[PDB]
Amino acid sequence: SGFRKMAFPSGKVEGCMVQVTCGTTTLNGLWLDDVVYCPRHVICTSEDMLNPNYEDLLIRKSNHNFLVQAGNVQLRVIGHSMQNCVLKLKVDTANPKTPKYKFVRIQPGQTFSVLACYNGSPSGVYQCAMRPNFTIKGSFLNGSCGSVGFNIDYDCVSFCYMHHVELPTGVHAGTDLEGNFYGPFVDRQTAQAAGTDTTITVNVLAWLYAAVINGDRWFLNRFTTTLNDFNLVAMKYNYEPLTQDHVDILGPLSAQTGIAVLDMCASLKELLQNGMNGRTILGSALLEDEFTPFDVVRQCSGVTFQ
Amino acid sequence: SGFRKMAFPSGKVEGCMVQVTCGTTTLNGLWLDDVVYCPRHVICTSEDMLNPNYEDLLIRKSNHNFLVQAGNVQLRVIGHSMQNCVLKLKVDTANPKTPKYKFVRIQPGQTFSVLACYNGSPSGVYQCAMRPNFTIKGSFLNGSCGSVGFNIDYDCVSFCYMHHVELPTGVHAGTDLEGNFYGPFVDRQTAQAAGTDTTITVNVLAWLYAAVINGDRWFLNRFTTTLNDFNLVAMKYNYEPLTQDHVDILGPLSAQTGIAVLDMCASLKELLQNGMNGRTILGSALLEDEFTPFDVVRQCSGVTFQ
Repeated sequence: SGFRKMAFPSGKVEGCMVQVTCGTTTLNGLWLDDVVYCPRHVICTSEDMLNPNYEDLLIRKSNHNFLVQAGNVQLRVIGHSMQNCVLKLKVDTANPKTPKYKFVRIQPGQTFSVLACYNGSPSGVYQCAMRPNFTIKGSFLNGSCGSVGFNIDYDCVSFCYMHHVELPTGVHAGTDLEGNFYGPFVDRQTAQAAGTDTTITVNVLAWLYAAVINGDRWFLNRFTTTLNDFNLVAMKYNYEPLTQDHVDILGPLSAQTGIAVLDMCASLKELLQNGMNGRTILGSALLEDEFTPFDVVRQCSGVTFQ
Repeated sequence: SGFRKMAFPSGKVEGCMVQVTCGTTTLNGLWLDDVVYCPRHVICTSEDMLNPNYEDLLIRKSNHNFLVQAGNVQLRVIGHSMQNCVLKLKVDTANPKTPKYKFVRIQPGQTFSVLACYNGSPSGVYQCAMRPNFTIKGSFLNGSCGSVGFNIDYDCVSFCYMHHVELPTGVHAGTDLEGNFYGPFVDRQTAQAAGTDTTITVNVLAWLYAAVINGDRWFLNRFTTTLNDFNLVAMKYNYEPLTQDHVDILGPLSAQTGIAVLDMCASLKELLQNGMNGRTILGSALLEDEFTPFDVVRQCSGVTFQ
């Protein structure tokens, strides 16, 4: 029993974390096969980040201006390219620690494990979620740029995030492994507005299912509600609208607990209108939205990986 | 910026997770050098766990009754011994993935990363703390026994915990890597009472320092208090007594933030007497006590590891 915010084992990802230095800027890179992926702002100075012409700044650079270090081993760069906002450095050595991997662009609300790195050295690992406004609430200091988020199916590491920018509001933004930013953000030191952030409603419901499984059942009423009546409560409290697709993915949790999805929505509706009255759910006084329905099923059944 | 419950990179520990099978019981083992460490209740059936004579049950077993599997490789057992509550299986092959390691018995209040495993396969990683009553609030299903907790200095993995028993209350208990249980618990399926659990006061204060560093400063008053006056508030709300040693380890945090330790204690005293009034601190509506002063310094400075 017990429920914890759990991150995937980071071993398969640590073996791909290298250090990329271009001039004075040093950040982290993802070494897969014979290609190193890193944020393209490694080619920028501090003044450049105000308004950088990345095409021009990349032209001034050659292959030998990029220093890639895998621990203590230097990697000779034999080619460089810019795909959107990431830099693709072709090296002469294929990474022997390369795991099975894909490049996946996740959707808002999905979760992934983040391996925070500095100077190509792994520092820590934590689980976070892609907010509906395409930001993430992570822990990123200077030098963490190039840290990657990922999911592990079993033997396959689905890389889905690379950190690029910390917004002036303290939240973070980045791209997928093809350089395409999540959301309207850009890799430039300017005032960037993140939209209104809502709560991932389907994640809150799955977390409530995890609580019933683990003994916390005080929030269970026998009130029920319709999908439209609940979404009327969801819009008032800045919750994402619940669709039939969300009900379908909560199916197995509803079958294991024997609690209908709409019955749990009425419990959440009462939680939103009345609060928690000082009580706790799974050791939390707030409504958690960083557990997808898939995350709850994994932890409540013991799904392992390589 | 940003503050997250961060776990150490688990790569160095994944390479030591093997599967130990004795009869019908299968659990996880820690393969270091040419010795595999696992809970001694691998030799017990389900009926045995009610009241097991471990010396007798071990005598019925021989070296060939223990099946150790490192992924797909079988490890021939050439010797077995019982040290307290752990089983030491000597194998013919030294683990090539053995990192630099020590065996350390942590104190209550300290934190460590837990690598939850099943059938010798790593499943997830999360950070937890040794409660003052020597329990831990983890996520452990059937088969997770043998999962280890650890800390990483830089290249050295300080193994400090092995999971053995889930108490009937849902909390978990285990031993160090020498088989000595943390607390008064035993590896037997019986009614085991865990003492009253208190809040790690020094951890709450360091977490409040992390909040001031990250912008959350609404709880800052200019009230002050004495060490004895605060401990009078601590005893009422089931908090651990604060000592001068606790003030000394919070020194660097007090120097970085410029906030005296006793000034922060008065802020916590107001938080205990008045609550949080619906506000949040670092995204939490409760007072977090699973961040040691060392954990805050690491995350607020970027300490990396191998």
